[PDB]
Amino acid sequence: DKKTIYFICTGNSCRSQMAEGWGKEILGEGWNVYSAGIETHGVNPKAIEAMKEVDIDISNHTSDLIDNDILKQSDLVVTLCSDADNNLPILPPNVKKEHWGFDDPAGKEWSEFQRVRDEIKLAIEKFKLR
Ligand SMILES: [Cl-]
Ligand SMILES: [K+]
Repeated sequence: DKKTIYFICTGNSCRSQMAEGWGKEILGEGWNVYSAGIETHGVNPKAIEAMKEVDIDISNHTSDLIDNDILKQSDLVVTLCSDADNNLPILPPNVKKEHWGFDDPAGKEWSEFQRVRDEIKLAIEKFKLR
């Protein structure tokens, strides 16, 4: 019954972790939500803190490599970063792919972490109402 959305960004540390957090909160009733990257850089504490400000707990999340099994049965794969698409294999027709680009908040102002977090929320809300 539930469909599957896969948020992809190299590192699975910041943008994709926020997407997974918002995805579970907003899309949870009709979607299984996952996030991954071609390589793992660890869940950034600033991403955990950014989600904590808006009452979303992402402290139990893990920084995961892309899983072949989850990828093949995904209804929608969403790349969120500049090099994420280049690091994906050819996806079969049952899997849809979209690019929702967001700026990298790594090493930037706190207002930028908040902006990117909120832009991701807006994109996921727009997705739910398609
Ligand atoms: Cl990320
Ligand atoms: K993850």
